[PDB]
Amino acid sequence: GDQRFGDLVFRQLAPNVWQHTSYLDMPGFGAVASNGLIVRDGGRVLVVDTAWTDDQTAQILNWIKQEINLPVALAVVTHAHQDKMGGMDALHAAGIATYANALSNQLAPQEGMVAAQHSLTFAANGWVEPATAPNFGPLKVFYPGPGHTSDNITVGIDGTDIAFGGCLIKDSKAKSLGNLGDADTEHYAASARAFGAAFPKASMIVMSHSAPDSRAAITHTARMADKLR
Ligand SMILES: C[C@H](CS)C(=O)N1CCCC[C@@H]1C(=O)O
Ligand SMILES: [Zn+2]
Ligand SMILES: [Zn+2]
Repeated sequence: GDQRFGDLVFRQLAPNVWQHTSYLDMPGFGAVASNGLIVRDGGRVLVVDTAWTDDQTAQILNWIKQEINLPVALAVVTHAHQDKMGGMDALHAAGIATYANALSNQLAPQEGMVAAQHSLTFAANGWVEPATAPNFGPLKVFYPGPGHTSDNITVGIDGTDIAFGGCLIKDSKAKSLGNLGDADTEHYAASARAFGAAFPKASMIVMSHSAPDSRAAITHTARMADKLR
């Protein structure tokens, strides 16, 4: 079920995996939900994406302390927009090591974000260069190509059926891809397909702006991105 904790919502997805959800009144769009992940790996916790704000991100850390009560070893954030990186200062205040695509860190100042402390780089095939993601445990980080933004990255969780598409993937009944001012309209469709191909056995697709869905989310996104080229 949806566990309400202050203004945030937490949902367990697997024995060691939870979805965090936070909301921001974005004028003209309503109160917009954004999802990220919390993963327990043995005696430590790994976070995927901040909440929209520092205060909300501190509340994620409070929930972790209450429900898991293990240290947060690292966080990885999936592109330089507010829903994914808006709470970076809260993670830094807590002493948590932070990681993002090198390009997200480069873009962070102009997008209004604080950069992560460490930069990920990626091989030509999209998989993270392993030395840039040390001690990531079950998190498998993949750059699918430019799409929702130039810098968007995705994360699979080893030992589960879960892959996280962030804001690249929309649910199987979404009817648009949202704002495309930062989107790569030429390459969006290929990038969405590359994410599905990188995590071929993931049956639960977690995304930023819809509840978890089947693999039909990936093909519907790619179909709609076909219409931007
Ligand atoms: C702050 C987020 C970063 S993805 C954002 O800008 N959006 C999400 C919610 C709807 C509007 C807009 C979009 O259509 O992409
Ligand atoms: Zn975005
Ligand atoms: Zn988003």
